[PDB]
Amino acid sequence: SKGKLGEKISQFKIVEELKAKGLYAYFRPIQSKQDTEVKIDGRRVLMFGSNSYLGLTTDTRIIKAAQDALEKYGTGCAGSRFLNGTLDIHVELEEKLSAYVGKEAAILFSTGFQSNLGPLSCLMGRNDYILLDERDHASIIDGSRLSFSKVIKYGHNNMEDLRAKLSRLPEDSAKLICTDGIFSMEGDIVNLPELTSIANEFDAAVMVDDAHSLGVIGHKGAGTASHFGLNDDVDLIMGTFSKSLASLGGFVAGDADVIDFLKHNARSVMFSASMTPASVASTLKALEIIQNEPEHIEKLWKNTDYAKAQLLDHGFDLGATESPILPIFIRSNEKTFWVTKMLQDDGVFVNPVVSPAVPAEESLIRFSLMATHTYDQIDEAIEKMVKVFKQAEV
Amino acid sequence: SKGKLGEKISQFKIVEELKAKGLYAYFRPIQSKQDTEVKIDGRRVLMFGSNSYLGLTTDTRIIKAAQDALEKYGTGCAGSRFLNGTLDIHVELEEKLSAYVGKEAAILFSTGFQSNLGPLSCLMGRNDYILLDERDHASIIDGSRLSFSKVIKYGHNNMEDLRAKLSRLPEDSAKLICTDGIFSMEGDIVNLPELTSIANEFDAAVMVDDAHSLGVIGHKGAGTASHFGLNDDVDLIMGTFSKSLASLGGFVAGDADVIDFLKHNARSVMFSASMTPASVASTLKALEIIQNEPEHIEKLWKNTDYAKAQLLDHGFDLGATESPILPIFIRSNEKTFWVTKMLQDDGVFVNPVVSPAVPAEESLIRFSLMATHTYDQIDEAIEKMVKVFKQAEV
Ligand SMILES: Cc1ncc(COP(=O)(O)O)c(CN[C@](C)(CO)C(=O)O)c1O
Ligand SMILES: Cc1ncc(COP(=O)(O)O)c(CN[C@](C)(CO)C(=O)O)c1O
Repeated sequence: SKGKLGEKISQFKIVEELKAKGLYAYFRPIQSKQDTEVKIDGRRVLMFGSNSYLGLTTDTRIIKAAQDALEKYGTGCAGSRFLNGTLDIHVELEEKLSAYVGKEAAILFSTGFQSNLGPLSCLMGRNDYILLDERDHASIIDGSRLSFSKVIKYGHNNMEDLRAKLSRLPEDSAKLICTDGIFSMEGDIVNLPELTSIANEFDAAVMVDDAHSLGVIGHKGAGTASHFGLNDDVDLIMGTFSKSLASLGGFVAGDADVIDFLKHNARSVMFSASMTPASVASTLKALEIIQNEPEHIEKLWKNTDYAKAQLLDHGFDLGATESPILPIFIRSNEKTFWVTKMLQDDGVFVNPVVSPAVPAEESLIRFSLMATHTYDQIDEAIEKMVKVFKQAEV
Repeated sequence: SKGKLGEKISQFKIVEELKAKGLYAYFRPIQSKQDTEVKIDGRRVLMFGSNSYLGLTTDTRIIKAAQDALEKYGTGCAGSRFLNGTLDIHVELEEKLSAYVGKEAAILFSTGFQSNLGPLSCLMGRNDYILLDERDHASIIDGSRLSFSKVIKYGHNNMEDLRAKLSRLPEDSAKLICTDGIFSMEGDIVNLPELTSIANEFDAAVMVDDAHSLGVIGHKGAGTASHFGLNDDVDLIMGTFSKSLASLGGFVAGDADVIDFLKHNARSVMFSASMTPASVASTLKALEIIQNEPEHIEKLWKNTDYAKAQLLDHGFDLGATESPILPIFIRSNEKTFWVTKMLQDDGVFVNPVVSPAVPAEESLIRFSLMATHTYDQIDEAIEKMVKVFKQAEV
């Protein structure tokens, strides 16, 4: 029955208003492979809104690995890893990821989102505490909500606030600090040295979500702990397969005893179907390529350095990025929507960040680099971004 | 840091004890396609522990559709549907599913698990109520936890308890009842006529999770509402792609205004990468086959009726199944583990159900049928199940 339900959703008018004004640019239907140029409405559009940082979703070798796994293993495992859904290739990928991030063991999940829900839901219990950076990914907030522990947020990369909040807690409780490694909105990196120093002083567990770090920072792309040399001081490395690794799924890597506990207690692995064979094989081959062909991470960083320098030359106001995410401040929700749609209609795809996710005065567009971008594509996008910011009067 | 973390997991000894006794049968590593016979350790094993009810993960046409989508679209969309992750084929699948279950609109999720988290997390808020059957899937419990509403459980298929609990609630609040359609443990069907009668009397929203119903009950497999003719009285039909539909992902289907609210407010669709092209195409082709080739649902039911009658003839104690899930009571955790591993070593895969998921006296094995099973395979499994129950003394 719909009376009260109709009421609950009656106040949500922003999509109706964006569509009526001709500004709506969510769920844009792409007709081609994810690539530096995509087809939308039969038109070619430059993609600067992706998370495919190394451009590997189009690699013929990765496509072939996925097609070969469909031929051997079929379209799906039809159950949880716990029961009838484990393949020899799931276990191969866990071993390969464990070796990559320098940990004893790993457990896969069918999504990155589910990879955060697992450990955050089941390690800390009644009378325990989870400490979250206030800018942590939604999956981390939600995982922590699913725990039976007390969740405390600390100020973004604020080590005094983290120290103070931990200082207030009973000695006779378990603590877990969970942080993004690279934070996707502004593209900044966690202060892992000071966070891990604090963790060690309070005997708190440390988990890092490397969604945006894998294939980007660290030796051969191995992530945020690898970037700082702090493998030893991080208990759990979480990552996802949907960004650099060009696939779908995620993992948590850690000590064999912790991972064994997780794989038998995390509801998001016990009660959800396992990764498709095609996604296991695509992740396996992508991981091989990232490690063996250093040119991908190199070209991503050459594109990042070039685009950041060109943006600052043209006088764009950038956020404090340390990554291939270039946040360009606009500071008006209305202008952010207008700029996004005008760039779309001029053949440039960027991602808006608006209220209520951020204050209006901190609204921005995110311009993300891939290794496969050319300096010419970057120049064409920045040209068009100069023209639209002028027409919009920023 | 690991001190307190080491303590939190120190008491979890059941896996260490199962492995040491040679009884462990979780995460069994399959070396072949999910099929009526699988390869484990180079040995052939009969699969009666699957959710591939129509046996479609091996259909050459579905494999080919998935391989063709990899060729055209690559290995992954590399972002949320909300931003850069929507393909023309996502929208095609939403339209096809909406038509199938007789609803205005649908939104996909990258997992079934995530398809429950979306609506349950974001429709009911502060001062609202979610009513859950006590045997609801873990994904439904967790989705409801992620809401800011008051979650109330009612006795399993207990319509007096549901009526009473709803009667106690303020008139001036929104209510949502969420139920499995087929409940996977005992294989029983929700009393949808009485639940929807109660919902209509209290103006409560109704959501049904058709994970185990799609491709099983309803006209051409269209699910639990279709089974009862109650399309009109169910607000939201949720399903998954990982069972009959031989893939990975899920959906929620409903009125256009509700679905539009969900696709812009559900954290599990806004903040998680979209389904792989290979999984969209495999789901599309599987859905076409289920509707066009009625023989699959027919043979599933012929196998279900044959196996249930053979089991009852041999005097097995079955649960109150109305589905291709045949729950066989053992009523001892120790005997349940022993029976499961002895059947595994004799070439028969079944799924155990033990404490703490159920009371020891209600421990059982689940024996699940696929359309592709033969009467000879069924006879061989039941033969072996007679022998092992004898050796175990049940
Ligand atoms: C009733 C319902 N609802 C939702 C889901 C989640 O779907 P997903 O697996 O993510 O595609 C399951 C998964 N059920 C499985 C995986 C098999 O029954 C389990 O072991 O619990 C389920 O049984
Ligand atoms: C930091 C972190 N952690 C976990 C995830 C979940 O991974 P999954 O997408 O399920 O593979 C995301 C997804 N992030 C995306 C999808 C792209 O940034 C987003 O729009 O929020 C993420 O940014």
